[PDB]
Amino acid sequence: QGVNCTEVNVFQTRAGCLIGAEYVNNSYECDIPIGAGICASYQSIIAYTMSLGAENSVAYSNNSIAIP
Amino acid sequence: TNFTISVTTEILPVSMTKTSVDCTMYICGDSTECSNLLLQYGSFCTQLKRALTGIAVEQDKNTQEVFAQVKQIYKTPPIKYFGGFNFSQILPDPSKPSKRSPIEDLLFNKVTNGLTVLPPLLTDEMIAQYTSALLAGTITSGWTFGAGPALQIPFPMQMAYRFNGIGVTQNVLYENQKLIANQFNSAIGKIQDSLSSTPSALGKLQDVVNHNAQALNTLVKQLSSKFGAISSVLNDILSRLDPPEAEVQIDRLITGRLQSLQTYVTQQLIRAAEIRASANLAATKMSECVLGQSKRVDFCGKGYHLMSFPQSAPHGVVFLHVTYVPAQEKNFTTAPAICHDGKAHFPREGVFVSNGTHWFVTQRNFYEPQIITTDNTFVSGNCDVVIGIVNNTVYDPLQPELDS
Amino acid sequence: KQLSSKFGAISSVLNDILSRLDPPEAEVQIDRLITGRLQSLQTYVTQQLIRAAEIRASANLAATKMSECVLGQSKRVDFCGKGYHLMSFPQSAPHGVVFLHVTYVPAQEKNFTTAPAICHDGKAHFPREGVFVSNGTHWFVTQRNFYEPQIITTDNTFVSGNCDVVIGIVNNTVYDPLQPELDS
Amino acid sequence: QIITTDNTFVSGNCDVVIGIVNNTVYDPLQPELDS
Amino acid sequence: KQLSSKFGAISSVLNDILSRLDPPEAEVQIDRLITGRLQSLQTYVTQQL
Ligand SMILES: *[C@@H]1O[C@H](CO)[C@@H](O[C@@H]2O[C@H](CO)[C@@H](O)[C@H](O)[C@H]2NC(C)=O)[C@H](O)[C@H]1NC(C)=O
Ligand SMILES: *[C@@H]1O[C@H](CO)[C@@H](O[C@@H]2O[C@H](CO)[C@@H](O)[C@H](O)[C@H]2NC(C)=O)[C@H](O)[C@H]1NC(C)=O
Ligand SMILES: *[C@@H]1O[C@H](CO)[C@@H](O[C@@H]2O[C@H](CO)[C@@H](O)[C@H](O)[C@H]2NC(C)=O)[C@H](O)[C@H]1NC(C)=O
Ligand SMILES: *[C@@H]1O[C@H](CO)[C@@H](O)[C@H](O)[C@H]1NC(C)=O
Ligand SMILES: *[C@@H]1O[C@H](CO)[C@@H](O)[C@H](O)[C@H]1NC(C)=O
Ligand SMILES: *[C@@H]1O[C@H](CO)[C@@H](O)[C@H](O)[C@H]1NC(C)=O
Ligand SMILES: *[C@@H]1O[C@H](CO)[C@@H](O)[C@H](O)[C@H]1NC(C)=O
Ligand SMILES: *[C@@H]1O[C@H](CO)[C@@H](O)[C@H](O)[C@H]1NC(C)=O
Repeated sequence: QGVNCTEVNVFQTRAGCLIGAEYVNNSYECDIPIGAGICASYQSIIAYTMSLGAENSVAYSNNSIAIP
Repeated sequence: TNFTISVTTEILPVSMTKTSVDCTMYICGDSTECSNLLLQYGSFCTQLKRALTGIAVEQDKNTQEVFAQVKQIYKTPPIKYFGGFNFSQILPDPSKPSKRSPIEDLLFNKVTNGLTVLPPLLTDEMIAQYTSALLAGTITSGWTFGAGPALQIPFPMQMAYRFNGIGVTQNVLYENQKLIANQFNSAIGKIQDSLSSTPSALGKLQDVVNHNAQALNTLVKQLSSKFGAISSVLNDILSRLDPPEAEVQIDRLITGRLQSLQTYVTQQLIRAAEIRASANLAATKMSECVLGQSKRVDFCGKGYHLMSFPQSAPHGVVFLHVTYVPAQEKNFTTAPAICHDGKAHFPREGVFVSNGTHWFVTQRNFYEPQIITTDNTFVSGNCDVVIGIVNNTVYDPLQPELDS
Repeated sequence: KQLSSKFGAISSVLNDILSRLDPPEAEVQIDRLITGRLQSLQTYVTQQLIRAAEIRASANLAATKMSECVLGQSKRVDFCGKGYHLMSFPQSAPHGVVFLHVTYVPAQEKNFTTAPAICHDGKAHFPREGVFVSNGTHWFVTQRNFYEPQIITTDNTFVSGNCDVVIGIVNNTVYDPLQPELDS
Repeated sequence: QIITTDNTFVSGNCDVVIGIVNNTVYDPLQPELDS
Repeated sequence: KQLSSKFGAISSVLNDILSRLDPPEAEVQIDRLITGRLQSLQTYVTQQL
């Protein structure tokens, strides 16, 4: 917790540093909270940035409508 | 006979700064005699640690449940034309690299041993993205996106629906769309100018940040208290005094520090409970006054509710309520019913309004006089049982329709 | 577990101290044990009171939820279930309650072309409760939450204003049902 | 009230509604067009 | 009601305990007394909050 571990796979976060887990470029949905949006899970134990959700882009037209 | 839209902003705190303490580090630090003596008191550290971790979990849940109300991040279209409505002061600007709105930047610029600070799970960027996604969903999809899939609904269509939802029929907006757009732009400009005009506007967030920091302070300041002992230094008493006397002095110091720590834990628990209640109220307002239209009067803004927009704010949130104030009134003379051919007549949805000579029917919130016609009136009973009736004629289209 | 703590005394067992020590020193031993256990009991009472206040707040919220979602229908969005709320079932739970929200969730959206109003014979037309929806050739009205096309008829459309102040209008005829009725 | 076309709206056909009954409906302007 | 309690001291009166007893033990006795009174005030403030 908040220790720059230069005197003790090592990854550095804003909440401290994590030892024993790697980093993933892509983002998954997490269930274990850490802090500063860097979640960890078990697919070995991997650490990744949080998924904000589905990146759904909706269109818009001042002349159009959608009815279910 | 006229309407003026006023924008009112309210501030509700969401989550305060998580705080974790260490028992041996704050109480003893380095003296092993204090560490040996602390075991005589029993389990008075695990309870405090569990309490502070539960508080941190509750605050993380509080700051998660107020913003993560959608499962899809909605993207604002690159075009910024919605029918004359300038929406530039609250949408994110790509020029600033922090993805910050001018309102968000203005409100962010107006907010300033053994005590570690746990950073929140949600920093400013993800909550800014959440507020941007909710703003996009409420500007391009109406209130439908809070129920199921988002449907492409135009902004004039959704504001006409919101006008129809407060009992005003949709025959008043489209005649003066430029006027209402100019009024909305002027309201946004004046609320942007007056948001930072007074330093007491952002009262609650500044108050809770002040209370917290000072709280930690007072907890730090108790280390320099003698507590009835010779000195307030652990190494000074042990290396100078007779060890039976040092036992009593360290016992008094440790029980005073434990009382101070328990008082701080109780104060933090009370503050966290109040913050949780305020976060529940803010979540109710977020799930009601943003994801839909609320018919509760004086619940979101001073006036009839139309829509509201969320803005990200550190450790809190500020709402931008858009109200409906029908100023510049003008009075007339009325009657509860109209007598015609021995039978009473009643308005379907409006009220019979007379300007002195003739009679008209109009809506309950706007002066739009219409001729009395049998299509929007119904008959019931006779003319005798009803009181306050007047004698007048009613227009019927079949009389000129049949002979033509 | 706080009973086994010595609290700085000779021993945690009270009977051993009371049968082992004279009252000149048993007085201060009893005093230390009494004040330690009293402080522990005060902490326990404070935590119990805070937890009971939390339970009272949660129970008041649940009572409001069952009063506004079981005894009736609540029109506000996303209070009882994710979507349009119809009604709910209460269920008995040990030390709690569990609701069964029945939600109305639309699906299978379809693209359509709309217009705010239709101008006909110099006067614009506005619907009672629907919206003008066109599939490409003709124009129909339908409700806001389901697709049900109907012919443009003068009973569900009213006139207001002229054809100039309204913007985004389209040109289409309006079917008057009285004209073929009077022709028979 | 007498069931008329002013307070009723037509939809669908008489083949799918469960529990529908046989009844004629009053229509307005019926002694009006012939007089 | 808690103001007039002995709190494990010799007496509960300031003038009775600051005159008869010697100051090396009267200081400790009045320290225990004011500690108990401060605990009572903290508890009363807790229920008030
Ligand atoms: C809406 O109004 C705001 C405020 O005037 C406009 O923002 C200005 O944009 C111009 C051009 O980029 C800048 O030179 C100003 O400095 C901006 N002012 C502020 C304080 O934002 C915005 O462009 C307008 N948007 C629309 C849609 O008209
Ligand atoms: C509408 O016209 C009727 C016509 O009868 C009025 O009824 C009469 O009112 C006068 C004055 O109150 C009475 O002296 C008569 O006895 C009433 N006759 C009947 C048959 O009612 C009625 O008052 C008029 N109402 C209004 C508001 O003008
Ligand atoms: C839009 O909907 C209308 C209504 O169904 C369609 O019009 C029908 O077209 C079929 C195809 O020839 C005809 O058999 C029907 O008689 C038409 N209906 C009426 C009431 O005349 C129209 O084709 C649809 N347009 C598109 C592009 O899908
Ligand atoms: C840790 O220390 C090194 C060297 O002092 C520094 O480069 C690095 O930025 C530090 N870590 C963080 C998170 O600041
Ligand atoms: C809205 O209408 C204007 C009319 O000039 C048009 O330029 C703009 O592209 C339209 N936007 C959408 C979303 O259809
Ligand atoms: C209503 O007020 C606005 C400004 O508040 C003004 O421009 C307008 O002329 C007034 N009257 C009408 C009928 O809109
Ligand atoms: C009342 O309104 C009608 C039409 O709106 C008008 O002919 C009449 O002169 C008005 N009467 C007064 C007293 O203004
Ligand atoms: C409707 O049209 C938009 C833009 O043309 C498109 O992005 C969207 O997928 C369409 N919806 C459906 C259901 O085809």
